[PDB]
Amino acid sequence: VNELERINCIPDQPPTKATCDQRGCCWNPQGAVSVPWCYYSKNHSYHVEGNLVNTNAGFTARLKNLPSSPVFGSNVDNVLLTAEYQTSNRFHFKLTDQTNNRFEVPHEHVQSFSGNAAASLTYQVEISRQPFSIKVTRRSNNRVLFDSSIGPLLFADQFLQLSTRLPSTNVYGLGEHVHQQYRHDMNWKTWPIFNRDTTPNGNGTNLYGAQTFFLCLEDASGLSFGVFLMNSNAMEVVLQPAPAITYRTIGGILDFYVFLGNTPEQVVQEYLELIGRPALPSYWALGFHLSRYEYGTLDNMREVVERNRAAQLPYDVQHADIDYMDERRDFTYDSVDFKGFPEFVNELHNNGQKLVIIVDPAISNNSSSSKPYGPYDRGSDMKIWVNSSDGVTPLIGEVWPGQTVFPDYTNPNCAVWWTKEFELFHNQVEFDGIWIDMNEVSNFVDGSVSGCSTNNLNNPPFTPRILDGYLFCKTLCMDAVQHWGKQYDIHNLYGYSMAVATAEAAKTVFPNKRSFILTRSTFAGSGKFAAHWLGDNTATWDDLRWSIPGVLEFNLFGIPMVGPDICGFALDTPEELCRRWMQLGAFYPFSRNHNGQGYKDQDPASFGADSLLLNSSRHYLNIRYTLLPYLYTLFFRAHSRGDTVARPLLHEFYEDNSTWDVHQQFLWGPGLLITPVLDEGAEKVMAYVPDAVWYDYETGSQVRWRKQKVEMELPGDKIGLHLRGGYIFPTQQPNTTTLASRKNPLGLIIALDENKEAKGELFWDDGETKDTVANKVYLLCEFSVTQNRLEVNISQSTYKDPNNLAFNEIKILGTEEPSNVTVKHNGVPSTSPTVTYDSNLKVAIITDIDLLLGEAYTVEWAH
Ligand SMILES: C[C@H]1O[C@H](O[C@H]2[C@H](O)[C@@H](O)[C@@H](O[C@H]3[C@H](O)[C@@H](O)[C@@H](O)O[C@@H]3CO)O[C@@H]2CO)[C@H](O)[C@@H](O)[C@@H]1N[C@H]1C=C(CO)[C@@H](O)[C@H](O)[C@H]1O
Ligand SMILES: *[C@@H]1O[C@H](CO)[C@@H](O[C@@H]2O[C@H](CO)[C@@H](O)[C@H](O)[C@H]2NC(C)=O)[C@H](O)[C@H]1NC(C)=O
Ligand SMILES: *[C@@H]1O[C@H](CO)[C@@H](O)[C@H](O)[C@H]1NC(C)=O
Ligand SMILES: *[C@@H]1O[C@H](CO)[C@@H](O)[C@H](O)[C@H]1NC(C)=O
Repeated sequence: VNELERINCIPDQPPTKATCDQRGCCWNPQGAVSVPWCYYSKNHSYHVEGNLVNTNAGFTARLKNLPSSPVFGSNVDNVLLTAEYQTSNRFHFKLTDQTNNRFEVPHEHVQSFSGNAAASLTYQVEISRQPFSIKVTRRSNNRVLFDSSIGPLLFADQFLQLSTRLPSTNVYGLGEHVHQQYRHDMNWKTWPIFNRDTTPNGNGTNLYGAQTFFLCLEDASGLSFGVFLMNSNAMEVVLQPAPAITYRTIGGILDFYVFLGNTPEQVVQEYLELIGRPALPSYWALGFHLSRYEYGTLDNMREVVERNRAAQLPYDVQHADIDYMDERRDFTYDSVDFKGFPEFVNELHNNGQKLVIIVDPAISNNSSSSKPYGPYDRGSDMKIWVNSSDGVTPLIGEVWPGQTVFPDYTNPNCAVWWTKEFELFHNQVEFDGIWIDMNEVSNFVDGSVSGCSTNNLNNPPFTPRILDGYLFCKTLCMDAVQHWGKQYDIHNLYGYSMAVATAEAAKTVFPNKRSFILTRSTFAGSGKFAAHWLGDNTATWDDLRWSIPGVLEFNLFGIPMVGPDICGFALDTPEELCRRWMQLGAFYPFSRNHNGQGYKDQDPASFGADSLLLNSSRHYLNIRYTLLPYLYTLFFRAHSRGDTVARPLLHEFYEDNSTWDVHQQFLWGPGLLITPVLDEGAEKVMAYVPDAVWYDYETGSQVRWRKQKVEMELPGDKIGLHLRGGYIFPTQQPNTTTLASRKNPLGLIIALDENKEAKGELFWDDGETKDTVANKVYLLCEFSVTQNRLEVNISQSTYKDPNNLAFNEIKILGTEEPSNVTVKHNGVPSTSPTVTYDSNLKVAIITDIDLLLGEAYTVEWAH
């Protein structure tokens, strides 16, 4: 074969002819760098035995192992293929052991399919028998999307592999990793996935979460597809320039979904329709969050809070890290250093702010009659810990408080215990949201305080290239035992089960409210429950650059509320870096400045009351808050439809191949282009301006650039923000908290396209009740402008905000002078508004107007 198509037969060691021969593979060392010297032969694997059988849902096939050397042990002789034409755009196939039940992910959202093959498929499936392969092609153009024929199917108990050709190199996704770029390097790269507490740095290791989804943009027409593997065992994904991708996992089953869409966004919508769309956040979670590890005392925390409030920083949320606890134990506070914590909570609340508390899964096991630790006693009484391999002894590890046991969040009763612990603590400290951390789960000892037994779970025949090369490193023994199964199988599901339990707890502690959950470890579908942050980064320019692809990727995974620690967790942050990162950070969907222990303060007001950093931070945060109605509506669409929030340029501009690798800029939704300075010393940025009309956000002037690379001038106080022609942006006068800003006058920004038309929408509900979308208690309105006329149209009208909200300002960009501006209500005029016009900038602002939110209006003008 073409060397780019070789599928490596020796993933586990340096390639030798002797091993190649024993494995029945092909040997050819004469390739280029990273081209496998030993690769699978053309007929190695499985063949279809007999006929495929039609089922109501699709078909099944029996696959029989063609005689083969047992490399990673216990091979599976009879494999069952079950294929289901689940929807017109989603294909599901699974390969199981015909004769034995194997571990399958007990996902909380995904259900087994019952019912019949879908009509009007956008795809076709083709099965080859001798040797087995499966191919999924797009019906419209016969483009081959998934094609396993490039390599073997391998299916041993602890080694399962399938490959697929890909129709392009525009591949985005997989996680959790620092990829450094957004479009994948298809040049022989292997990405291990196994939830792990480690530093998101340049080493390309497995990190906190496990995300097997990827999306492929087929060509400039926008046609795209995506693939998801429902498997929670350690795995790695191998990318090569064929182009092709190989999944290699060490247990469970190969359970694949293939999704087709007409655009990249439609693929994401299809993926999220399957795994679970993201929670609609509390509107307050959209504001700016502040945090650090080790304020040390409530006095220190209060001083930080107070200087940022004194500076009028938009600032909704304060996080309290493990320093609030009594000796780093959950569900206590330090009665000396945090004496008066409940009074401080009241102060936060009186100022319109929210408290988010960190909670760790591990529970101190140090409790006596003399000094009881309630959470451990109650947990032991309920028998809800993760056990050792004997199945009866709670496993002992070590985390922040010292020796600890670990809750088994897969046990339904564990959620009852967890809920009661939060109820009890909420009675003392009235926190508003929960930050779940260390939930990979992270262990300061490897496996347990007594290590791990040598066995096939702790020491498997094949180990993907995870950091440190052992599964149990900085986590639990793989033979530890939980309600859903052994840690070997469910390790990647710990943070997911914990988020599910935590949301369950919120039902009791925050009745009928969304609250906020922020989680470190994630699995596919975690976004239904929680926000995410990109973990323990560093105050470097590299970390700032690497943040954007990480944010875009999590939006693909349906965790749109995601961001890094702005300014950098580890290390003292330089002023210039923190200023640039604050500017960018004002536009991360989850915007939090957080800092590690002992490092110099990096909260915005710490740089000085009159500093450039503070001024610019406040400035761009005030822009974020102004655009919160737009951001919120983008979250409404992510929740209800499955759209991304932070979005790659290529999701909107896929026709333009110059956007396919852009990862130094991004969009909010379709209409706002963010262009940060990402280089030390720079007052410029080399940026791409897509094929659209664009307007400078602050001045409203139309840029001359279109569909081209530019050097954008961005001095130390600026970040690029441009509005897309053809879009209408709802705004609301900002205040330093969202409690307050939500009572303010609204505005519209109408950015006219080349045809002097534009469209937009606004979702509005109470900002905090759970299920307002499912129960249809909300306002959705639509704005459109087509020559001389803005129409405000109400499509859903079941919530009326009691604060008398109205649009009191309309700003029109790219317009000739309007004249004779008329306002009609339900067709009835209806008042002559005030119009200000800038003939140099071609901007009109209409004021002295009061268009009540929830009412239909026409605003008309002449030229
Ligand atoms: C607070 C943090 O502590 C732990 O991580 C720290 C490591 O223990 C240190 O070894 C050091 O890591 C360095 C690596 O060893 C080195 O290989 C290189 O990559 O640089 C690293 C530093 O950049 O520093 C680590 C912290 O930077 C622990 O493993 C980690 O999970 C902890 N972070 C969480 C805990 C808290 C405190 O409640 C929160 O504040 C954080 O946001 C959590 O993410
Ligand atoms: C971990 O071990 C404990 C025992 O230490 C198991 O607790 C059992 O729980 C069931 C259901 O709650 C009770 O009916 C039994 O009486 C408990 N056994 C004992 C010996 O008390 C628990 O099931 C274990 N967890 C897992 C995942 O196996
Ligand atoms: C990679 O990891 C090592 C620890 O093994 C660390 O010291 C180093 O800084 C990392 N390198 C990069 C490029 O991030
Ligand atoms: C902003 O909120 C404060 C409460 O902190 C309130 O006093 C004030 O009236 C609000 N002002 C605005 C922006 O209209």
